[PDB]
Amino acid sequence: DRIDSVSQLQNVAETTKVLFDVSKETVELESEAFELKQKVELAHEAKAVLDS
Amino acid sequence: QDLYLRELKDTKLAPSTLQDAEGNVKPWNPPQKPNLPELELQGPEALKAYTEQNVETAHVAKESEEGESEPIEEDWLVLDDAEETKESH
Repeated sequence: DRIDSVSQLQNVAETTKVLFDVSKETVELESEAFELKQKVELAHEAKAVLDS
Repeated sequence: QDLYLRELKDTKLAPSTLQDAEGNVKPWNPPQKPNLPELELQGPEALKAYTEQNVETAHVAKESEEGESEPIEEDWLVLDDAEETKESH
């Protein structure tokens, strides 16, 4: 029981590393999303005054 | 006939000094020559948002922050919480 409880952290360590770095980088690169979102809002405002 | 010239001169005299040419107003007392391009210039402006959406305020929002260069302190805090969560497994 000790053997098959321990025998899990062999091929999952790389998955944990890659998921950690990917999730952290995706969370912290939200600056691009914020810039695109504000550009979209301002373009929408310009189009809005256009149809107004 | 009579109408063929009367109504054309009717719709070519008053509309001429009513708009387009934009000078004077003969048929009715209230003038729309200074009403539609000057008073109504702020019409949609009043209807819409003024000084915020019509001017498209260049709101430079604060850039996305981060862990503020957090040292190894948060690393061993994460180590401690992971250890105390996994101790009862």
